[PDB]
Amino acid sequence: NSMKNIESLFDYSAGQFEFIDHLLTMGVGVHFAALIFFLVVSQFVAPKYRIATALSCIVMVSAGLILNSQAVMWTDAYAYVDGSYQLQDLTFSNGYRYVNWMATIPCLLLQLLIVLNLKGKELFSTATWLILAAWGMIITGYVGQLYEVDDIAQLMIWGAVSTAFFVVMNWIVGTKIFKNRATMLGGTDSTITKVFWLMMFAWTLYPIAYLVPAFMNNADGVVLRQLLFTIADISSKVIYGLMITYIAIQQSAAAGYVPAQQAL
Ligand SMILES: CCCCCCCC/C=C\CCCCCCCC(=O)OC[C@H](O)CO
Ligand SMILES: *C\C=C(C)/C=C/C=C(C)/C=C/C1=C(C)CCCC1(C)C
Ligand SMILES: CCCCCCCC/C=C\CCCCCCCC(=O)O
Ligand SMILES: CCCCCCCC/C=C\CCCCCCCC(=O)O
Ligand SMILES: CCCCCCCC/C=C\CCCCCCCC(=O)O
Ligand SMILES: [Cl-]
Ligand SMILES: [Cl-]
Repeated sequence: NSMKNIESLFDYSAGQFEFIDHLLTMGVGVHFAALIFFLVVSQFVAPKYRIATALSCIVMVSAGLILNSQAVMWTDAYAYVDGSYQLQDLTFSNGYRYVNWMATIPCLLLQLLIVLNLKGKELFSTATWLILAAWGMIITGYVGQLYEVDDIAQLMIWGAVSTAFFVVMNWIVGTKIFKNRATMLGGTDSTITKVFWLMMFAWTLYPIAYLVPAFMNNADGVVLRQLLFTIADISSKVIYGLMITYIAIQQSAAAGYVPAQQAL
């Protein structure tokens, strides 16, 4: 799929190449640093909500491994020749980001439903529909970006089908949050509403990066998309995880879990 993405179309100045490489490496570092944080604070989370913080560890490592894979594919595919980085081997594509989403998006969705205090029948059915919608969004998007060079019209059609799933997923997420925030302890009924708007903002950056080929088909666009991915990843995975943990700890403390009370 490397020859299908716009990355394969351009030579890169040293500055452009090193910046992209440094974004990807910086990203590996932020995720594995947060992995340790989530690992260590899980002992301060009541059993009720401990899976939520554990799911963040899974998200961090999954995202960190992909970003680490990308950084090495990026340096494997290009060589500095005659004053610019030129494609040598067909080994880089964003398609692996989409495979990190198939597995990480369910994890991110499930930790939200856990701290909303859903359980039993409703948790199982709500997650199934959220995961089906999210996989439909991702799959249709993955097919679309296969055409970001050869057929932009087709990228837009698949993007619109993907956006329909996205809208429906957000309608479910939003409805559940607003119908269940009253059950939330420790005043986290107020915090959960900020998480909803963080998700809305951070998750909507991905379709924007998706569209870069249509409005900035050049080497600066490749840099820009990677920049947006980096901001979207840190906000949708790292910051979102920090807030889910804070909600887990706070509710734990309000529920009589002493380590949480000790920690907070
Ligand atoms: C592909 C082109 C078609 C694009 C179509 C754009 C439609 C925009 C509308 C909603 C977007 C989804 C945003 C969902 C916002 C939260 C919804 C919500 O919270 O629902 C409240 C509930 O009804 C009470 O509790
Ligand atoms: C790493 C975590 C998350 C939640 C990544 C989320 C990505 C999306 C919601 C992507 C959405 C897309 C849409 C709405 C339409 C264009 C294709 C995309 C897959 C980029
Ligand atoms: C075909 C796609 C189907 C997707 C179904 C998978 C979704 C399952 C949802 C919730 C599983 C329950 C996870 C356990 C909750 C934590 C238990 C605990 O806190 O002790
Ligand atoms: C790896 C498990 C993936 C699960 C697949 C089932 C998810 C159902 C979600 C929506 C299906 C959308 C079907 C689009 C197929 C056309 C794309 C193509 O031609 O390859
Ligand atoms: C990711 C969000 C999806 C956005 C869907 C956009 C809806 C369609 C908008 C206008 C379609 C115009 C198609 C013109 C492309 C002609 C092909 C070409 O010459 O490049
Ligand atoms: Cl978490
Ligand atoms: Cl993409």
